[PDB]
Amino acid sequence: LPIRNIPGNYGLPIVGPIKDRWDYFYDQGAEEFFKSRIRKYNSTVYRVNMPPGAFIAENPQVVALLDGKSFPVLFDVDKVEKKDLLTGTYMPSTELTGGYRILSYLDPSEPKHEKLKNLLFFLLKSSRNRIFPEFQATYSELFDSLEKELSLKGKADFGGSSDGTAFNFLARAFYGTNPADTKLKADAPGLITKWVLFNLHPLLSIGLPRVIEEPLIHTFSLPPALVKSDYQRLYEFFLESAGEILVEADKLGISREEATHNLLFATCFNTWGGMKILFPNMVKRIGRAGHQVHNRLAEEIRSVIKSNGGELTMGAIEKMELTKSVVYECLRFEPPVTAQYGRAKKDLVIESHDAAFKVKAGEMLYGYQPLATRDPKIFDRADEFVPERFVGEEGEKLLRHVLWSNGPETETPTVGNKQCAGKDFVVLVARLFVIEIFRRYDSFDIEVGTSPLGSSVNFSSLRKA
Ligand code: HEM
Repeated sequence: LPIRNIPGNYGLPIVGPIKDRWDYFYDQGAEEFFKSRIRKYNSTVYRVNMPPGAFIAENPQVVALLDGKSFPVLFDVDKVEKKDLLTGTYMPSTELTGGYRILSYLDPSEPKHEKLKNLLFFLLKSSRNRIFPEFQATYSELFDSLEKELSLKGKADFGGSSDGTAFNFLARAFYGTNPADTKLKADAPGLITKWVLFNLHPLLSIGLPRVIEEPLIHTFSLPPALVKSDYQRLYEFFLESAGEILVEADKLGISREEATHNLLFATCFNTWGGMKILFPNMVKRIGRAGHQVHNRLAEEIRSVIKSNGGELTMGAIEKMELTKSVVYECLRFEPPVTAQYGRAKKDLVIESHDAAFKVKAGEMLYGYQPLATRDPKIFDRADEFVPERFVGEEGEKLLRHVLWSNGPETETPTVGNKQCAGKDFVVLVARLFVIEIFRRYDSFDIEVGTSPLGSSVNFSSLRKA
């Protein structure tokens, strides 16, 4: 491939990044922000300023990788450092995380990365026999509540009930603990939401006019002290509920305190936060797929469970081809966590489709994942949600290009990489969600809106089996 100069520039000091920030949040929105520049520069690799800049991030300047050939450099731990960049060009204060740098911020060259990731691997494996019954019990209650609400209001707000369900499910599945039986009661979603906002506000718009938002959430960090007591309520819940897992932490050589902050983060930030985005997005995209697709999913799921003597098991799920494909297609079409960063460890030659680009050691690389996973040079019908995309031998080959977990779907998370520790769990629970919907309902209708973190979604009809 020809070597090209990386196009783009950072504009004038102070004003360049602020203008780009306005485009990103207000005047274009993230997708058009990136696509307009792809068009202008005639390149899927270019220089751009990223939020938050201002007084929160020291350096907003990145090289953006916006195709499925260049993007995977972000996974290669020999090419990129993955230290302190979970949230990009700033890192939330460790005052928000008990004074610890939590697992997600650690590079694999840090020895505690291996210990803590092994801890989470153990958490997930030890949960294996609780996942199915706890999912089926908690989500059954959710759909009961949604039917109730639809009968009262003629629509049912999915997010407003499902956030509690997700936390109850995780507490029961991971820790054999019902939050209702603890001091947390039903308060966890509100607590976690506030704490997550204190972490992520520099990257979010919450609807308000730019005259309010810019000085209030985009210029300076919100003070961690204001969420400390909320965080302590969550901490005490995890300390008291995670007994069995804390024994394993002890064996792995991790302090009780460090283990507990990491369990809190993995459960609340990574898992519950990820589900908070994913599940409403699934309801939206599957809703939009239409009633014929719903009918085909119901037919498949019910027939398979019938063939399995009414017992839902891992092997039964493997028979549900359209179901597996639909879940993969949600993750391809709308990756829940869209921003991945890595800092070049050494000089690199990054290949795109039609040119290669040279980056110097120390440059911040950035990828907006949906542009890599909706890359029309990789996927046919790239901007179409195609339920059956991954069905069969040929379809399954394309899973190497589904990147939601910060690595190819065909690859396994390890202590040596920064791929999502919960990769298999997420795909499992996403499948369980679709299964629970269509074992109960023939089809459904939705109404949709925006949310600071993903979509807002109402059911307007739920057609019972
Ligand atoms: C839908 C839910 C989830 C989504 C969308 C998601 C997505 C991601 C992504 C995109 C990353 C890469 C972060 C980066 O370096 O930029 C990541 C990392 C990580 N995730 Fe997940 N995740 C989810 C659920 C979970 C679960 C269930 C666990 C439980 C173990 C988990 C634990 C982790 C950990 C520990 C890392 C950092 C890995 C490391 O340091 O090697 N996540 N996740």
